[PDB]
Parts: sequence; C-alpha cells; structure tokens
Amino acid sequence: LNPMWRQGMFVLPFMARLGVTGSWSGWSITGETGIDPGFWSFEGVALAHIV
Amino acid sequence: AELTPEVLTVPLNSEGKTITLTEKQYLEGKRLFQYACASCHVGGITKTNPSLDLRTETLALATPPRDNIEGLVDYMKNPTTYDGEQEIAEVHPSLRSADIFPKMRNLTEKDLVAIAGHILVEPKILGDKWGGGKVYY
Amino acid sequence: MEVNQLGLIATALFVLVPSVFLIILYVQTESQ
Amino acid sequence: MEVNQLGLIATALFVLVPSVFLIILYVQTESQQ
Amino acid sequence: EKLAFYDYIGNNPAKGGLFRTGPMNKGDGIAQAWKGHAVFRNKEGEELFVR
Amino acid sequence: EKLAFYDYIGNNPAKGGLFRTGPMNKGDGIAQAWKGHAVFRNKEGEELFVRRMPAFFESFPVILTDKNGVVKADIPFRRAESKYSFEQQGVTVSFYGGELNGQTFTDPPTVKSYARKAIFGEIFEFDTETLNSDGIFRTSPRGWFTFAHAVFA
Amino acid sequence: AIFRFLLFFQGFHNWTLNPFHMMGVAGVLGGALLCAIHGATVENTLFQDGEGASTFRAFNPTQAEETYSMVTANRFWSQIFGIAFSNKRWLHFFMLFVPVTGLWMSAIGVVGLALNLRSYDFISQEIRAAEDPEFETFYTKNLLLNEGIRAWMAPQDQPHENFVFPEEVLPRGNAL
Amino acid sequence: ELVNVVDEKLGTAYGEKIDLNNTNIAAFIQYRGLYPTLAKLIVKNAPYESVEDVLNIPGLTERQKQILRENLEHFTVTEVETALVEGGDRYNNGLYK
Amino acid sequence: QTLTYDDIVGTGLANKCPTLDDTARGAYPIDSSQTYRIARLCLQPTTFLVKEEPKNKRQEAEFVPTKLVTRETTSLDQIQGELKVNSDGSLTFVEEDGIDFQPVTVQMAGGERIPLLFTVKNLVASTQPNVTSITTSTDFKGEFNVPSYRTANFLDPKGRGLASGYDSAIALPQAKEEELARANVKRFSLTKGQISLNVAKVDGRTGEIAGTFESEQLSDDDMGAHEPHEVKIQGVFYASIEPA
Amino acid sequence: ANLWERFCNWVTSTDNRLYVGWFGVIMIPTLLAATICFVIAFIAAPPVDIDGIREPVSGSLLYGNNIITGAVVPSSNAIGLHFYPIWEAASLDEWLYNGGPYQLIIFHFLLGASCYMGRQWELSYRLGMRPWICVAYSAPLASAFAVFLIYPIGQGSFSDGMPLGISGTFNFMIVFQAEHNILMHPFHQLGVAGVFGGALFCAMHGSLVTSSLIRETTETESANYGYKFGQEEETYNIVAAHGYFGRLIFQYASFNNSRSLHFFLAAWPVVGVWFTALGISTMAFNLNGFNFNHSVIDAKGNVINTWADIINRANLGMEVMHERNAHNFPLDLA
Amino acid sequence: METLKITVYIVVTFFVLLFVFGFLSGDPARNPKRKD
Amino acid sequence: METITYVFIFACIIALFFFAIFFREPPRIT
Ligand code: CLA
Ligand code: CLA
Ligand code: CLA
Ligand SMILES: CC(C)=CCC/C(C)=C/CC/C(C)=C\CC/C(C)=C/CC/C(C)=C/CC/C(C)=C/CC/C(C)=C/CC/C(C)=C\CC/C(C)=C/CC1=CC(=O)C(C)=C(C)C1=O
Ligand SMILES: CCCCCCCCCCCCCCCC(=O)OC[C@H](COP(=O)(O)OC[C@@H](O)CO)OC(=O)CCCCCCCCCCCCCCC
Ligand code: HEC
Ligand SMILES: CC1=C(/C=C/C(C)=C/C=C/C(C)=C/C=C/C=C(C)/C=C/C=C(C)/C=C/C2=C(C)CCCC2(C)C)C(C)(C)CCC1
Ligand SMILES: CCCCCCCCCCCCCCCCCC(=O)O
Ligand code: OEY
Ligand SMILES: [Cl-]
Ligand SMILES: [Cl-]
Ligand SMILES: [Fe+2]
Repeated sequence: LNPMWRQGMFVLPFMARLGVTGSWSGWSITGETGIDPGFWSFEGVALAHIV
Repeated sequence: AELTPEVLTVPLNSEGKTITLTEKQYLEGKRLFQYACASCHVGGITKTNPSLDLRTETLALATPPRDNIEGLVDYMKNPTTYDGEQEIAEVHPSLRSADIFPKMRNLTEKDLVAIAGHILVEPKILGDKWGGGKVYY
Repeated sequence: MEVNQLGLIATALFVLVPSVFLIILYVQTESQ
Repeated sequence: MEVNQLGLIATALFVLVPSVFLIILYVQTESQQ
Repeated sequence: EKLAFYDYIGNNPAKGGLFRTGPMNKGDGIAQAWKGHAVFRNKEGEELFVR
Repeated sequence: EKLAFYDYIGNNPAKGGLFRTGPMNKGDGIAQAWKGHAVFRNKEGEELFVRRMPAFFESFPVILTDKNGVVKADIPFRRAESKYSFEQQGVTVSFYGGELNGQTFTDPPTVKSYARKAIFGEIFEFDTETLNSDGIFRTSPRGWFTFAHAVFA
Repeated sequence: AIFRFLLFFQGFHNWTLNPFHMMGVAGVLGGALLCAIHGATVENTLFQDGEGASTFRAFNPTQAEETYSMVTANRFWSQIFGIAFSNKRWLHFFMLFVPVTGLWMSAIGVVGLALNLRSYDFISQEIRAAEDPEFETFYTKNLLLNEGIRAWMAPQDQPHENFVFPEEVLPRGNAL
Repeated sequence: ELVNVVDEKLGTAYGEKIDLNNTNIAAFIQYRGLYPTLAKLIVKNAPYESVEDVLNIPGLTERQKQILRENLEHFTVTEVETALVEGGDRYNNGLYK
Repeated sequence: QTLTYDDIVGTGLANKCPTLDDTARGAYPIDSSQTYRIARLCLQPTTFLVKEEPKNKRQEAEFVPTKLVTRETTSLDQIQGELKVNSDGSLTFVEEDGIDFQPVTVQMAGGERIPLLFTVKNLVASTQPNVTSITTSTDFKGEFNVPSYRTANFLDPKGRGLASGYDSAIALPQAKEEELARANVKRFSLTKGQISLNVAKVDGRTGEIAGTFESEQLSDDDMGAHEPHEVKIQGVFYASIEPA
Repeated sequence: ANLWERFCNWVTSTDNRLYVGWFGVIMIPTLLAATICFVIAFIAAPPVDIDGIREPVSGSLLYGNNIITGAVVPSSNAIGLHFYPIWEAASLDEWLYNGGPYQLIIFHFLLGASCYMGRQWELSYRLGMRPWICVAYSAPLASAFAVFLIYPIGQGSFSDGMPLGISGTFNFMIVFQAEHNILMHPFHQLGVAGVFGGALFCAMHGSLVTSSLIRETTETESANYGYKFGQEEETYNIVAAHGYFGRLIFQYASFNNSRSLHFFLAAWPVVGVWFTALGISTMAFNLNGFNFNHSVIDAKGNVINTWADIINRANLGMEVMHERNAHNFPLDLA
Repeated sequence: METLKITVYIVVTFFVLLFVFGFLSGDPARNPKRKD
Repeated sequence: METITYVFIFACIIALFFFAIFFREPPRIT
C-alpha cells in the first residue's frame, strides 16, 4: 500500500529496474528482510556516482 | 568561638559520668585519627560501608552503646558489628588484631582515649558535616 | 493562508540568482 | 526535528548576500587589469 | 489488497496538478488498508452501481 | 487580573534567550485568565509557601516553606530517603479568586502540578495552540531594546 | 574567585554554547597560534649575517635589510600548508586583527548575559528529548551537568538568598 | 491513569515506618539490635502478611524475638512493590552518602 | 581435560556452554525417594528473532532475523535450583539463583535497535508425567519472569526516572503536560515468558544433559515509553544434575 | 636513472606544489582515511554506547544533531583500551554501535599528525632552512596526544577520551574539572598564561609593526601595497617602534633586536602550551590540582569557607550528575 | 572481515617499507648545500 | 533541510580550499 511511486521516488525505480533491489540496512523493495546485497546496494550505487 | 571546656566535655560511660579533655588531648586524638582511621573514616563517614557512620546518634544506637569513651575504647580493642553479634577484629583495625593491622601496634591506652575523645568532640564543632558526606562539604 | 512554506525561498532565489548574474556582468562591463 | 522554518531563508541569504557583494567587486577589478 | 489498490483513481497519473507538489501521499494520504468492496442496494434489494 | 499578571516570572524580561525569537506569547502562550491565588497547606493545616524561582535559574526545585522559612514539603529527586514529599506531608492546594476560586485539590499529582507553576508566581491559563507556543520563556521589548542599544553603544 | 566565575557562567548561562564566546576562543587561540608560528618562522628562515652559532648577535637595529627570507618562508609554508603569507604588512595587520576582533566578540556575548540573554538551549533538541526518552546527545548530557552545578553551589555561593535544599531534592545520578 | 508507583507508596505507611516487605535494609540501622543480623533474616524471609509474622521466622533465639517484639510498632507491611524489590534493590538501592 | 582462564581469555569460549559428545545418548534414572538439584544450568542463545508489526488488518506478521550488536555477552550460566519429583512422576525444576539475565540488543533491518533482557528469572520448568528417566526425548516446558529492562533508579537523558529524577520536562517550563505524561511517568513492567528445553544428549554416568531451547518473551519498553516487541530466542543448553 | 631513484627523486622533490616527502608517504594515506571516516560518521553514524551501559548517545547529523551538538562519539567503555578494528567486529553494525569509528579516526589522525611534524623538519632540510619550526608544532601535537591517547591510557578507556565534536569537547572539559580540579592546577594556569600571553604579544607585535610602517602609498590605496614580495629593505622602522614602546613602559622593557623579539614570540606560547599538554598528561595519572577544601578553620574548628570551597561545591555538582547511570559504587575511581 | 584484515596488513606493510627504504636511500645527501 | 544545509556549507568550504591553493594569485618576486 506504500510502494515507491506513492512516495515521489524518481531515481529509486531506475536502480530497481536493472537489478538494484536492496539496501545496506537489510531491507529490499520486494519486502524480503535479512538480505545482503553486497556492494551494489542503493547506497553503493549512490556512493559510486559521487566518487 | 573557641574550644571551651564545655565542648571538650564528653560522656565517659553509659552511666552518665563525663570527662573533660584538654585541648592537647583533642589535637593528639585528631592526629591519631588521621594516622590510623581517616583513610576509611574521613569526616566521620565510612568509605567501605557508608551505611554506618561516626555520628553520635549512630554510635548511641549501637549495641554496646559506643557514644562514650569506654564504649569507643572497647571498640578499638574488640570491634563488633552494630548489633553486637559478631567480633570483626579480623576485618577491622583493633588492638586484638594489630598483627594484621600494624598501625595499631604502637597505640597506647591514652592514645585510645584521645582518639575516642576526638570522635565524640568533632560533631559538637562541625554539626551535620561530621558523617554527613559530600552533601555538606 | 496555508501556503507552501518553501514558496518563500523558491521565490527569493528565483529573483536573487539570475539578478545577481546580470549585475555581475554589467558592473564588469563598466569597469573595463 | 522541529526547527525554525525561517532558519533556512535566514541562512541562505546570510551566505548569498555578502558573497555576491564580494564576487561583484572581484570580477570588475579583474576586467580593469 | 495490492490488486484493489490499483483499481483506485488516486493512483491514476492523469489526476494531478502542475503545482500540486510532492509525493502522492501528500494528497489523499498514506494508504493503510482496503476497506472492502462496497455494494449498494435500494429498498427493492436490487444492486446499484456508482458511476 | 492585570495586577496579578505582573506578579508572574513569565513577564520578567530577564527570563529569555538570545535565539528564542518572537513575542512572549510564542513561549508560555497567550494568557487567557488568572486561575486564582494558590494556597498550600499540609496535613496539620499550616499554610505553606512555594519558594519562588529566581531569575538566574533556568530550572528550580519545588520547595515549600512555612512563614518562618522552615522547609516543610518538597518534590524529592531521590525518593528512597524522602522526608518531605507531598504524599507524606498531605499537602493540599486551594484557590481564591480567579477561575478556580473556592476549589481545593488533594490528589498529590494535581497538587504538585500547581506547585510547579507557583514557583513562577501567580498562575494563569494560557492558550498554547493558537501560536503553537513551545513553552519556553522569551524576553520582552524592554529586554530586546536594552540588548541592542548596549551592544551598539 | 575568577575560577568560580567561570564555573558559574557554565552552569547558569551555558556560556560555552554561546557563539560570541566561541568567536572569542578562536581569536585567542588563533592569536597564540599566529604568535608562535610567526616567531618560529622568522627564527628558522634567518639569513646568515655572522659567524657565531648564536644567531642573535648578527642583527643591527639600524640595518635596512630584512633579517630573514620572506621568499623562503613563503615557499616553505606554501608547500607545507598549501597557502602562505606573501605580504609582510598584511601579515602584521592580521596579527593585530585576529585577537582584537576575538575579544570584541566575547564582550558582545557578555553584554547579552547581563540580561540573561543566553544561548542556553536548542529548542528542537528539547522538544524531541521531552517526547523521546531514548534521544541523548552531548547537548543534553551537558545540561544535566549545569543542573548539578546550580543546585549544589547556589546555597553557599548566593548566601543572601537563604536557599535550603534538603538532601532529597538535590539532583544526583546513581551512587554518586 | 499514569502514576509513579514509588511516589504513591510514600503516601502509605511505607512513608512513615519500616516496611518489612519493601524498605531497603539500611533503614534497620535506625533502631538498636536490628542490624545486621535480624535485618538480614527479615529481608530474606519477606514477604509478610502482618507485622506479627516476623516472630515466626525459623531460627530466632528468645533474645532476637525479644528485640523484634520491642520494635513491632516501628514496622509495617504493605503490598510488595515490584519496582522496590527488583534489582536486588532491598540490599543496595544505589544510595550511599 | 579442562582449560584454564588464560587458555580461554579473549577467545569467546567464555560465552559458550559446555557441550556433550554426540555419543552421549544414555539415560539418567530418577529415584523418587531421592532429591536432586541442578548444579549448573547454561543457556547459550544462537538466534534472536523479532516479530514485526503488520499495520493493516488480520495479517499477523512473522518473526524476522536480527543482527546482534552487543558481542559475546549473551549466555546465562551458573544457574542452579531444585529438581523435584512430583506425585505423577513429572520433574519440576525450580530456579533458585545464578547469572540468569543478560541485556542484549539486536538490530532489525532498517536500523531499529531492539534491546531486551534475555532471562530465565524465577524459571519453573516441568516435564511430562512418568519420567523415571531423563532421556534424549525428555522435554521441559516452563515459564519465567521478565522484569523491566531498566530498574527503578535509571534516569532518562532529561533527568526523569521512577525512584529518582525529575517528574516533568523541566526544559519546557510552560509546555502543556498532558502530551508528555507517557514520557514523564515511568512505570516498571513485569511480564512473563515461556521456554522449552529439549534434551538431546544425556551422559548417564555423570548426570550431564545438553540440548536445544526456545524462549518467547517481550523486549524493552523503555519504562512505558513505547510498546515492546515480541522476541523469540533459540539456542543450546547444558545442565548438570546431582543428588541433593 | 634507476626506477627506484626516480621515485625517490619525485617523493623528495622541491618542485611539487605540495611537498610529499618520506613522512608524507605515511601522512597522506592516514590523514585521508581519518578524514573520510570522520566526515561520513559525523553525517550518518548511528548512536554509540560510549559508556558501555547500553545507553547509546546520538552524535550524527542524520540522527537529530546540528553542527554544535554533533560528534563522533568515543568507543564503548566495555572495550576499555582494547584495540577494536573493523575486522574484530562480527559486523559493521556491531562496530558502529560500539564506537569503532572513533578509534579508527584518532589512530590514523595521531599518526598522520606526527608525520605532519616530521614533514615540517624534512622540507626545511630540502630548502636549506633552520630546522625548528616542527618544534613549535610539537606543542599543539602534544596537546592532541594528551586528550586522545594519554588521558584514556591513564584512565583505562578511550570512552574517556575527548569526543570529536563541539558540545562533546565541553562535556570533556566539565567532567575533567570535577575529577581533577584542573583550574587549580599550575600547568593549566601556565597554559592560560601561554595562550593569553600569546594573544597579547600577537596583538602587540602586529600593532607595533603596523604603527611604524614607512609611508609608501597614498591615502586612496591600501598601505599593504607599500610592500612588494621579496624586497630587500625592511618595510617598517623598528627604531621608531622601539622608541614608542620603550617610552610606553620604560626603555629596557622594549626590544631592539628583531631576532630576540621573534624568538620570544615563538617561545612564550610554545612553552606555555607544552606545560598545559603536560598538565592533561599528568592528570591522566590522577596527580590533580591543589586541594584547599576546608583548609581554613577557626579557633573552635568551624570550617571558614574560601573561594576554593565554592569551587568544590560547583565541582561536586558536576561529579554527582556526570554519567548518571554508569556508577554502581560510591567512589568514581576512574 | 579476514579479507579486509589481510588487505590492510599488506597496505600498511607496503607504506612502512617505502618509508624505511626511502630514508635509507641516501637521505642526508638530499639537501641544497653539501651532498655526501 | 537542516542536514542538507550544514553539509552544503561544509562542501562549499572544501571547494574554496581547492581554489585558494591551486588557483591562488601567484607570489611574484620583487
Ligand atoms: C527530469 C526531471 C525530474 C523529474 C521528472 C522529477 C520528478 C519528481 N521529483 Mg525530482 N528533482 C529533479 C528532477 C526531476 N524530478 C532535479 C534536477 C532535482 C534537483 C533540484 C530534483 C529534486 C527533487 C526534490 C528535492 C524532490 C523531488 C521530488 C520529485 C517528485 C515531485 C515533483 C514535484 O512536485 O514537482 C514540482 C514541479 C513544478 C512545480 C514545476 C516547476 C516548473 C516551473 C514552472 C519553472 C518553469 C518556469 C520558467 C522560468 C519559464 C521561463 C520562460 C522564459 C523563456 C521567458 C517527482 C517524482 C519530490 C519528492 O517527492 O521526493 C521524494 C521532492 O521532495 N525532486
Ligand atoms: C534596535 C533594533 C530592534 C529591536 C530591539 C527589535 C526588537 C524586536 N523585534 Mg524588530 N526589527 C528591527 C529592529 C529591531 N527590532 C529591524 C531593523 C527589522 C527589519 C529587519 C525588524 C523586523 C522585525 C520583524 C519582522 C519581527 C521583529 C520582531 C521583534 C521582537 C522579537 C525580536 C527577536 O526575536 O529577536 C531575535 C534576535 C536575534 C536572533 C539576534 C540576532 C543577532 C545576530 C545573532 C547577530 C549576528 C552576529 C554577526 C553576524 C557577527 C559577525 C561579526 C564579525 C564578522 C566581526 C522584538 C520586540 C518580531 C515580533 O515579535 O514582531 C511582532 C518579528 O516578527 N522585528
Ligand atoms: C579553550 C578554552 C578557552 C579559551 C581560549 C577562552 C578564551 C576567553 N574566555 Mg572563556 N571560558 C572557557 C574556555 C575558554 N575561554 C570555559 C570552558 C568557560 C566556562 C563557561 C569559560 C568562561 C569564561 C567567562 C565566564 C569569561 C570568559 C572570557 C574569555 C575571554 C577572556 C579574554 C581576556 O583576555 O580576558 C582577560 C581580561 C582582560 C583583557 C581585561 C583587561 C585587563 C587589564 C589590561 C589588566 C591590567 C593588569 C595590571 C596592569 C597588572 C596586574 C598585576 C597583578 C596581577 C599583580 C577569552 C575570549 C571572558 C569574556 O568573555 O570577556 C568578555 C569572561 O568573562 N570565559
Ligand atoms: C593618604 C595618601 C595621600 C596616600 C599617599 C598615596 C599617593 C601619594 C598616591 C600618589 C601616587 C603617585 C604620587 C604616583 C606615582 C606612582 C607610580 C609610580 C605608579 C606605578 C603605576 C603602575 C602600577 C604601573 C603598572 C606597570 C605595568 C603593570 C607594567 C609592567 C611592565 C610590563 C608588564 C611589560 C611587559 C613587556 C613585555 C615583557 C613584552 C612586551 C610585549 C612584546 C613582546 C611586544 C612586541 C614588540 C616589542 C618591541 O619592543 C618592539 C620594538 C617590537 C617591534 C615588538 O613587536
Ligand atoms: C597536505 C594538505 C595540507 C593541509 C590542507 C589545508 C587546506 C586549507 C588551507 C586554507 C585555504 C583557505 C584559506 C583561504 C584564504 C586565503 O587564500 O589566504 C591567502 C592569504 C595570502 O596572503 P598574502 O599575504 O598573499 O595577501 C596579502 C594581500 O594580498 C592582501 O590584499 O593568506 C593569508 O591571509 C593567511 C592567513 C589566512 C589563513 C587562515 C585560514 C585558515 C583556514 C582554516 C579555516 C578552516 C575552517 C574549517 C571549517 C570546517
Ligand atoms: C577501613 C580499612 C577502616 C579503617 C582503617 C577504620 N575503620 Fe572503622 N569501620 C570500617 C568499617 C567497614 C565499619 C563497619 C563495620 C561493621 O560491619 O559494622 C567500621 C565501623 C567503625 C565503628 C562503628 C561505627 C558505628 O557503630 O556507627 C567505629 C567506632 C569505628 N569503625 C572506628 C574506627 C577507628 C577509631 C579507626 C582508627 C583506629 C577505624 N575505625 C579505622 C572501616 C574502617
Ligand atoms: C532548480 C530546478 C531545476 C534545475 C536543477 C538543477 C540543474 C540541478 C542540478 C544539480 C546538480 C548538478 C547537482 C550536483 C551535485 C554534485 C555533487 C553533490 C557532487 C559531489 C562530489 C564530491 C563531494 C566528490 C568528492 C571527491 C573529490 C572532489 C575528489 C576525490 C574523490 C572524492 C569523491 C572524494 C530544474 C531544471 C529541474 C527545474 C526545476 C527547478
Ligand atoms: C560485490 C557484489 C557484486 C559483484 C560486483 C560485480 C562487478 C561489478 C559490475 C558492475 C557493472 C559494470 C559493467 C558496466 C559497463 C562496464 C564498461 C564501462 O562502461 O566502463
Ligand atoms: O568521569 Mn567520572 O570517572 Ca572518568 O569514568 Mn569514572 O566516571 Mn566515567 O567514563 Mn567517562 O567519566
Ligand atoms: Cl556526562
Ligand atoms: Cl561503579
Ligand atoms: Fe614580525
């Protein structure tokens, strides 16, 4: 009932479209908790663009 | 204010007899209290068991009453718990245990009287400060 | 009136930023 | 956090107004040389 | 509930406004639960349908 | 009521802060009514007096005294050796004049609540919703004017 | 007595939190920095103007020549720190400017404290902490310290007020 | 509905006597003969339905039963308050001097 | 062979319960004319699961896994108590004393810290009837007390507490107090938990048993400031039985 | 023209815009590591259980702090002086909860700052300077060692080191005074004199040189343009400055040797700050400021309070409140 | 974590050896006046 | 919005460092 597109998320869906689905804090946008996405989390993608 | 004979007058026993110390005895007892007692009893508290202090009203309610010279001299020879039930010479400095508490070895009988007199005079001077702890510093 | 609070800063910067740009260009044109 | 809302506009103008003044003075100095 | 939520005009992207800013949740709110499917009937028991 | 409102530390100009901005109404709120004069009594019927907050203190303990300055009740910090709690002393509050005139409260949490207000002086009903008042004292125009002119001088 | 004044100002005014005092701190410590770094720089970029190992003797108050190398000092600091002075006049004016300005700022802050116009609190921190007992910062930790100072020193420090604080009202943490 | 249970307890006999069910053990120093031996026994054998119950503690000598009997008017009992007896707090409640 | 302190120190072995050989499949006979005690009960948690909040209608969220952030400080040990034989041949363990609590905080996905008082305080655990022998199918079921995570002297960051501290939000002198009552009034919770201990190994010669456990209990409620979470704990246990 | 010799020539080259050097080879990685971790932690680190009592303190901006209240929080008291790198933690989440970032930052920083001092020696040698600027810098460097390393060593815990933040610094100060009476300690008194006197002499020297600038410009231009970088002649009249200041006090209280004067300017604050660094470093071993509590009593033995006793009242207030949940026993021995 | 540990050990060793061998590569000779 | 503001001001100072070092007006001798 509260997916990303209700929340004004704009770039989050473009990361999710090509396979970035989870966060370093352990949640994924598909609902699964206790996941480990490795470096290529939402946070890792952002940090990679800043560097 | 000064150290008058009236402040230097303390109970000798439970019967009500009194004794009047000299200034010299008071100063002697203060020096001896610092030498042998103050590391735990500075200011009339007890650092290793703060529930029990050297306030006169506390000493009055000990068994053997300890608010008098005799009771205090006896305590320094054979200390007991507050209800009188056990002897605590092996964990508390006393003449009975001067082998394990070596600072008690060279205390004479008159030293004990002076130490006892200091303990009884000091709350008369300092009031709540004696045995009150840091609240009254 | 219950207006949008960010409308003040949006309006303020809308004015300031392009205005300052022009002023900068104009003053340095005059001093050469 | 419930911060003063005008804090943002106050901060932004505090930075912007004197900084712009200095930039104006510097650029017209350079075009003199 | 996810399927019913798609059948709601507040998620239709052609219902917005050019200066109505922010997430969709800022408008109708954060959706909490499906209330259920409402069925309307008149005194004669016939089922009616909202246009 | 105008006289009673002067006898309230929230109108004292030395109670504000440098970055607490706006009108005093933004702090304790818009004053609506004088609640009445609070009179405290212990279980034996002695009148007690709340010790008033001095301007120096951002916070202040709640200490009730008799006419001779002897402490008779307080709100204790450490409860375990408390001797003067409102509960132990049976402190009550009654109001004369104002909105609460002729009412007495005896439940200890209500009595302490008014005792916390009484360190500020006379007790007022405030509207805190209209300005979304945050409950923190601000200074008056007398304070701001003095500050600005001493600093410019 | 002045030491007591400092501590009074911490517990009652929260004076460390005041940006005018912070500007004073930066001016006093910045001045002491400038003093040391400038003295050391001159003494370690000296020209050899005598043969003695004591280099003091090789200066004459009426000499026209600079006694140390501004050019070498500038190169050193540019490569060590990134930037360096290049103008001897600006440098010495800046040494006037920094501590004088700092002291002037602190004076402004004390003028505020004359009126109890303190920067005592951050309102946003207090609103959150009142509602959320798990929220703790160094800011809230320091106010507890201020409250101890006030309650514990006030009776003896303000004897004309006849503050009697019974033991049970004194703020105290566990055991202490 | 939200009440501080410790403040509420100060409004009962807990606020004026030694509560055999709640009070920390250092309060038994206020009367002679009670500390530490009888205090230890009293605390360890709480709770009590009535002040008179302390005389039924197993092991008491006749002198100890005499001491208690002289002190019964300084005792009370109220319902156990969890906040006062948890943590070992009847033996050490964090208050020293 | 038994290790010394200097063999253990710093390794993390101090937080682990003793284990039994996989060949310890015996049985410990129970003579009812005898009385027994547990000389040492050790519980070593290995998994902390927290129940989530489903927000919507009748959904009932599941237990999600968490990460421990308080290190090797979790085990209950040196617990002792009476082991009674009941009239129906069930055994009842009655905890008497021990290191029977550890504060633990685990972190849920998203960053929320969940503190909890892992405990078996006042545990009473009982078997099925007609035991006569502790075997590798013997189960204990019991319940225990979970006192407040903080005790009454604890002061929150604004100086408020139950047995000590301020009774109000002193930094907001003229704030309306009704909204802050939940944070201003501390209360002391005392709840219950449930535990199962499943015996999987028995040394019939020494009276040592070991196996698996699962407990359910509440997390910290911060003295009434917020609602607790439900926590499920799984781990291994070891016990030593002696004739009393 | 060997490959190692070419590297060596670049490391020690005096042509690099920023000198690298052998000390810089260590300094550059350690300072970058410390800086990057500090910035990230300051903005985003979760709360840290500094005192080991499972009571985390929020230090970062995203967790409700501003610039003044934020901090990188010292590592858990449960860790004490144990080394706590990332690879000793079961997870980064554990490492963050326990204050691992503080250790990483202060260790990298103290190393990089020590190499910063060495780098100052090294470039002075490559430029043919005298060598002792790095000795001036040893005073601030020693002060950083005192509050980040020495004090935790003597007290047994990095949880008692100075936090990396503005309000945390004041917390450290207030608690230090309650436990050591630093105000009444002569090495801190010497530090104040080095810092007050340093500010004084900075302003003196700046005003005397500015006062005696030789007229070289018009009133419509900055006097600063009267000096050109690298000119051989002095830009002010030191005899005029000496003539003014010598009359302001008396003649022999004024310098006329510029080398003596600048050495004095160097030595006063440097030595003062050495002493104050040593003060922190020796109060680390609990040799504390003067105690005159109840030193004055009257003929009867009544305590006659002095200002020292008032100080003690304030110190007592800080004592009883600090870390209000972390003490179970009556004496706060560390 | 082990990978991290090994990586840091190698990186630190590398930089320390650069430091030591750097100062052993005729450092006194690297000055502007007298080289020997 | 306040976190964004603090970080923004801090980032501007770092950028200013870069220009002040690498794009300073070069000191020229005499
Ligand atoms: C392709 C561009 C693009 C798109 C489609 C989006 C889309 C979105 N963003 Mg994002 N955003 C973008 C770029 C974009 N963004 C950029 C570049 C930034 C950096 C500033 C941001 C920063 C940003 C923030 C901070 C937030 C969003 C949010 C959002 C959502 C709500 C937007 C809203 O309310 O609009 C409002 C749009 C308008 C009112 C339109 C303004 C156009 C005016 C009329 C200017 C044109 C006039 C011009 C002067 C004419 C001159 C004429 C001349 C020739 C004479 C939405 C999903 C919000 C959200 O929900 O995030 C969670 C939010 O909070 N965005
Ligand atoms: C003598 C001047 C003076 C005085 C005493 C007042 C007093 C007052 N005004 Mg008025 N006002 C004035 C001038 C003055 N005003 C001017 C010139 C303007 C136009 C800008 C206004 C516009 C105005 C408005 C719009 C409002 C007020 C309001 C108020 C009230 C609340 C003030 C407040 O919260 O302060 C807050 C004060 C501060 C936070 C202090 C700011 C000082 C900063 C920190 C100094 C900066 C330091 C500097 C940068 C350091 C650098 C130096 C270094 C480089 C060397 C108060 C009665 C308010 C009110 O209640 O109205 C009904 C209100 O809403 N005033
Ligand atoms: C890093 C630590 C640090 C630093 C650098 C400073 C720096 C400063 N503090 Mg702050 N302070 C600090 C920490 C610090 N403080 C802390 C933690 C607290 C606790 C809250 C305080 C509390 C505090 C207070 C309460 C006050 C300061 C003040 C000051 C300023 C004093 C300026 C000065 O020289 O006055 C020195 C005094 C003068 C220059 C006056 C004139 C003196 C004449 C010329 C002397 C003549 C002497 C005579 C000729 C001979 C006498 C000889 C005799 C002895 C024999 C300065 C900005 C003061 C301030 O802000 O002033 C506005 C102030 O009142 N501080
Ligand atoms: C009943 C009745 C009638 C009673 C009788 C009473 C009565 C008669 C009263 C009347 C009084 C009377 C008649 C009057 C006479 C009294 C009189 C003598 C008063 C004395 C007053 C007095 C206390 C004066 C205070 C003196 C004072 C505190 C100064 C001491 C000197 C001092 C501290 C000097 C510091 C100097 C110092 C160490 C360094 C300077 C800093 C420095 C490095 C500057 C940098 C620098 C220096 C240079 O040098 C040059 C060159 C340059 C470039 C440069 O950068
Ligand atoms: C290995 C890395 C080395 C460390 C990297 C250091 C980078 C930072 C260095 C400062 C660059 C900015 C200076 C700009 C300004 C600038 O370019 O100055 C350049 C200026 C050069 O002066 P001149 O004498 O050339 O100028 C005289 C005339 O031109 C005047 O008109 O230097 C000074 O004025 C020195 C005193 C100011 C130095 C004080 C600045 C200290 C900076 C610290 C402030 C930090 C705030 C931190 C907040 C988070
Ligand atoms: C620590 C090593 C101590 C030294 C040195 C001295 N005393 Fe002590 N004292 C100490 C404790 C732990 C206790 C309580 C003992 C108990 O369990 O009951 C005491 C008690 C006393 C008392 C009784 C106090 C009372 O009844 O209220 C007295 C009179 C006393 N101590 C006297 C005393 C003297 C005279 C000492 C110097 C010779 C001395 N003590 C030293 C701990 C320590
Ligand atoms: C307003 C508006 C608009 C516009 C906008 C824009 C255009 C924006 C942009 C923006 C942007 C464009 C942004 C940017 C950002 C950036 C960033 C933020 C970056 C950062 C970086 C960094 C920080 C880095 C660092 C570093 C370095 C430098 C070196 C080494 C490495 C490192 C990484 C460390 C529009 C049209 C839409 C319309 C609406 C309105
Ligand atoms: C760490 C867990 C995931 C493992 C990392 C996978 C390796 C990284 C792959 C990232 C995608 C790179 C391909 C993009 C195009 C590459 C060529 C280029 O454009 O430069
Ligand atoms: O001062 Mn007080 O003392 Ca040195 O520890 Mn004991 O309490 Mn705690 O850890 Mn930070 O602080
Ligand atoms: Cl603290
Ligand atoms: Cl402790
Ligand atoms: Fe100079």
